[PDB]
This record gives sequence, C-alpha cells and structure tokens, in this order.
Amino acid sequence: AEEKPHVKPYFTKTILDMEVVEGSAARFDCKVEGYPDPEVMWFKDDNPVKESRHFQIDYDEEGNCSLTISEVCGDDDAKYTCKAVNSLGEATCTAELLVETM
Repeated sequence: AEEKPHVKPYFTKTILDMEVVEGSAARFDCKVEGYPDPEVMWFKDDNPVKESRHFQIDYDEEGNCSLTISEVCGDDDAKYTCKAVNSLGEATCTAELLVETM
C-alpha cells in the first residue's frame, strides 16, 4: 500500500475580496491541499474566529474551506484570513469584506 507524499500546505483556490450589503449573508471560500492534512483556522483582523450562529465555518475532506457570515453588520467590515498548517509549513490567504451601507 502506498501513502501520500508529505507536502506543505498550499491553496489551489484562495478567498476573494467581497462587498456585501449590510444585513445580507457573505461567504469566503478557498481550497487547501497538503499532507499531513493541515489544520485550519480563520481570523478577523488577525483575531481568531470562533464558530457561532454568526460565523459558520466548514472544512471538508477534500480541503474545501469556508466562512459564512449570516447577517453582515458593521462589525464584520474587516480583513479575513484563512490559515492552514501541517508539520511541513503553513499557507494563508487574506481578503477584505466591505460592508455596504446604502
């Protein structure tokens, strides 16, 4: 039986800057690769994001990573970061969420 090769994390898809009207939902998504599989965490202006009704975080076996914000408010207007790390290294991608006020 063969095993996967050890490779530091890397994103094949990175998160994108978004503009969302206040009150509506917003989602950041990216895809990570690496072996051992990496552990992932999200940051809002470099502060760890904790799972909640407001911040839904998903990470599946295929490496799809996402952060969904259900009702965007002023406090969400920020820089978000998805960081992935395994024993061989780390990878991060960042993007801005601009909350639009009509």
